[PDB]
Parts: sequence; structure tokens; C-alpha cells
Amino acid sequence: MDKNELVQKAKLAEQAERYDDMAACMKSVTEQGAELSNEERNLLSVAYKNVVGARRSSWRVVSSIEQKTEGAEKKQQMAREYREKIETELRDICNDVLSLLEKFLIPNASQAESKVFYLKMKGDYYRYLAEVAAGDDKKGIVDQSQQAYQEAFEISKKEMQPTHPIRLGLALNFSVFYYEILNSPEKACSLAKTAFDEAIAELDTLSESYKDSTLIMQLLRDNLTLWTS
Amino acid sequence: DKNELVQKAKLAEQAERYDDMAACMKSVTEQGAELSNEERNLLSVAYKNVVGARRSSWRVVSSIEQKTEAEKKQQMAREYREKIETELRDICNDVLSLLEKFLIPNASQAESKVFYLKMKGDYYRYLAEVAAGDDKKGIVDQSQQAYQEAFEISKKEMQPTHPIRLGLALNFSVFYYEILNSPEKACSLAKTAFDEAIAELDTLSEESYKDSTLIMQLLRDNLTLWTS
Amino acid sequence: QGXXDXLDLAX
Amino acid sequence: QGXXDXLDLAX
Repeated sequence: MDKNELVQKAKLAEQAERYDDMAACMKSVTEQGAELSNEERNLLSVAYKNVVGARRSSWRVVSSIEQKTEGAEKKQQMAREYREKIETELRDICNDVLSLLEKFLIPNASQAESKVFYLKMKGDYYRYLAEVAAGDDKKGIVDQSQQAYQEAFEISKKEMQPTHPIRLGLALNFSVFYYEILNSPEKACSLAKTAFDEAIAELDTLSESYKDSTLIMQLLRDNLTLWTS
Repeated sequence: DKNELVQKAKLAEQAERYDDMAACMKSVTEQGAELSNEERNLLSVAYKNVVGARRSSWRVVSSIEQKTEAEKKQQMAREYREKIETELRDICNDVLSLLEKFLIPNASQAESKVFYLKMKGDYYRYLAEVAAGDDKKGIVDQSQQAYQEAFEISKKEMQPTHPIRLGLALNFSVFYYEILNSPEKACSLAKTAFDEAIAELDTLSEESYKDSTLIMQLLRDNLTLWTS
Repeated sequence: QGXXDXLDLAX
Repeated sequence: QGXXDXLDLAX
């Protein structure tokens, strides 16, 4: 249909809380090939966040069950086959997103803010795939995650102010990637510390978009508190 | 194997995959034996979640449609409403036929029979909310009939404080208010259920004090709200 | 809740 | 939960 109808359909699906519709709509808006405005970008991001978060949350519950069972092998095999089905639904969702990123969003993005956003998004979606990868495949999924956050990180150092929510959000996600996926808590802490400190200094760089920057800085410092004790 | 399927339904519940959980209990039901009450509980939990998601979505979208000043934006909403309704009709027809072929005819205890009768009134009532003008009166009657039957059994075989009998009187009185639009009938049904249960608080088990009294409060809440 | 929820009470 | 949600922050 028309790129407008599609967007309108999405905001309906979103109102209905039908997030798989919403992601189908926004996927096809993106496949039309034109650079996505902020409103479209955001609608895309919302839809897939809900669609994947459900699977992730489902995966966390079932995997922790398959692990906390040590009685009957029958129950444990049932739980494994279910964790497997879910992982499958999950690889699929990420792989769609990762390809929408490669084919359309990253190469069409004309402004650094938006480049940074979609690189971050690529880092997040490889992160997800990594939590669920095997011993063989995994060293390499992790690396694709790191390369993307790294690239996002460098553009945002060169091109955005240290208080921009998208820059801070990247720092927050990249630091959690260091702590939790790569086990480098030294790297995690300094990245988060640095980011907090740079935002603190150029504090006059704030604006109507501050409550958000300071909430994000609060979350970065919270991680520091938690990770050092 | 039933045990295998129930274990699956239980996993699906932990994971909040209610569609999965409903498919399992569908099958368990279709095996043809009378369901335990743990199974009756799982069947109900799953269809309540699956049908309720659509029923809430239908509301959001239907009230955007009939709150529209733009003919093309509204043809969209109309098309979506009806795609959601057909999802909803499928789910209700599934349940209704599970109720017709297995659950009601296999129910060997009154408490169980009354629960499944209530469920059939409750699933027809959902279909009545979403019914064209032409089929509506007929569906409304199916709903009314299942509740009346449940009501006549419960009066005869259950204590006025039984949570299932209370819940039935709650849902039937609402049906009279919102669907049949007989507030006078809604009110007497709910008043008398409430009174008969106060009049016999002796017949309350240590087990279900809280659950009965809670439902009695919801019955009263509707009284006060339907009175004003 | 638990025993109230699967009782599927009218809204 | 609008501008923060979109941002898909780490858990």
C-alpha cells in the first residue's frame, strides 16, 4: 500500500497493542527504500523492541527452568525443546532487523545522530543473538556486536554533544556490553565513568531535551555504583 | 500423552505464551477424558488471556473508528477492527465447540457443570458484543440460555456462598445490564445472590472465606454503581 | 490473582 | 515511558 497508509496502520497496531502487526507494517515501510524520518525510525524501533523483548523474556524463563531441573530427564528434555523453539523465533526476529539495518537504514542514514542510532541498534541485536549463541558460533557474533558499537561510539565522539541522549544511551548499552557479554569490567566502568564525566562538564550543552539526558546519566552512575560496590 | 501436554501448557504459562498454552489444553481436552480441576484451571487461564487480548484490542480500535470526524483513515480502522473480530470469532468458536463436544457433556459434578455452562454464556456474550445486527438476537439467546441453565443447577446443588455460584451470578447480572439492557433484572439478580449469601455465612469454609467475600463485594459494587 | 482470575469474572 | 523506551536501554 501507500507509505502513508502503512505508517497509519502501524500507529493503529501500536494503539491496539498488536506489536507483530506493527513490526510487519514498519518492515515493509522500510523496504520501500527511502530514508526513514524520525517518526518512522521511532515507530520501527518501538515495534521490534516489543516483539523481541517478549521472546527474550520468554527465553530467560524457560532457560532458567531447564537449568534448575535435575530430577527427571524427561522434563528437562521438554524444556530444552521449548527453549529451542523460542531461540528460533528469536534468531529470526533479530536476523530480519539486522538485515533491514544492512540493506536500508545504515546506508540511507544522512545525519550522524541517525547513523549512531542504527549502529547502536545493530550492536544491540548482535548482543541479543550472542546471549543465545553456541560455543562455536559465539566468539564471532560477539565481535560483530563490538565492531558496531565501536563504530557508533566513534561517530558520536566526533559528531554529537556529550549530553545527547542517543550518545549517552550508546555509552550505557556499550558499557553493559563490556560488563555482561565480554566480561571486561575494567573497560565497562571506565567507559561509563568517562561518559558521565564528559556530560557533567559540558552541562551547558543541554536544552526541551534534558530530563532525558539526566535520567540517562543517573542510569549510567547506577551501573557504576553496582559494579564497583 | 496427557501428562506431557499439561507439562507443556505449564511451561507455556510460565513463559506467558498463552497461544502455545491454549493449543496444549485444546489437545488435552480433545483426548476425551473429564478434565481434572488443575486442567480445567489451565484451559481457563489460557483462553482468558488469548481471547482477552483481542477483546481489549477490539475496544481500542473500535472506539477510534466511532470517534472519527476523514473517510480514508476510517476505512482503515474499519478494516482492522474486522480483521481483529475474525480472530476473536475464531477463538470463541474454538472454545464454544470444546464446550459443546467435551467439557459440558463430560462434566460429572454439578460444580463442574455449572462452571462450563457459565463459560459458554461468557463466550457467547463475547460474540454478542461483536455481532452484526442480523445474528445478534440469536447469539444473545444462546448466551442467555447457558447462564440460565447454570443458574438453575447452582441454585439446586451449591451453597449460596460457593465462589462458582457467586461468580455466575456476577457475570449473569452483568449480561442482563450490558447486553440485554435490563437493569431492573440485573439488579434483582445481584441483590438476591448477595442476600442469600449473607444469610448463610455459616456455610463458609476456612479455605474460601476470602474468595467468597471478595466476590460478594464485587456484586455489591455493581449494585451501588447501578443504583447511583 | 489466582482463583479469582480463572473464574473469569465480568468486567 | 516514551523517549526512553524507544532508546532501548540495556537491562
